[PDB]
Amino acid sequence: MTVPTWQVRDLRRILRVSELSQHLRQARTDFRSTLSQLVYFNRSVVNPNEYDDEYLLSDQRLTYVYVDEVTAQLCGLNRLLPSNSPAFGTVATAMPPWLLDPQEMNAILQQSCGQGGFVNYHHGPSTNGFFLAILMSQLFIRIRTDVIRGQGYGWYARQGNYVEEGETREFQLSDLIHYPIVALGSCHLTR
Repeated sequence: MTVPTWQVRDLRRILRVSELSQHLRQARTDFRSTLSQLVYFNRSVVNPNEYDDEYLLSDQRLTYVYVDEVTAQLCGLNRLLPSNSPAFGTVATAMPPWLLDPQEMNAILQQSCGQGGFVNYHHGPSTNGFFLAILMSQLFIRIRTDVIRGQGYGWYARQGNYVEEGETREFQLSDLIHYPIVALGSCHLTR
């Protein structure tokens, strides 16, 4: 089916870590089940009836774009993804919302992302108190790996002039793009 058939999972009232993880797992499975392993989503500006070149790879785990609650609501309800770095970059991570306290996550985000985008983590932890859970398109490249409690977590960037760890396509370049959101939720979680 097409992306508009997907109702974003609003998990903002699921605040226990174990419950949230289970809901995220199910949301990912339901998304893949209904939309396939290969998901086009944005209509071309060149031919408005066909899709542009950006596609989601849904045979992968969810990654997270951290946001404030206002941005979470705007993006979740409207199928949008914000930039969080200059040059229209969106940085996502495999680090789930319960891995670190939002204050700690904000420190890592500040080091990972510049200023000038829609979301700007340099204003402090209120900017990452919530999250958008996504499946990444082929335009996300891995930029770094962080190791916490002996486990590796990838960091990824769509655009933003990042360099990959170790252009003729048509796609959106904006501080807010049309993009499928699997789920949204809070980082203010109880163990």
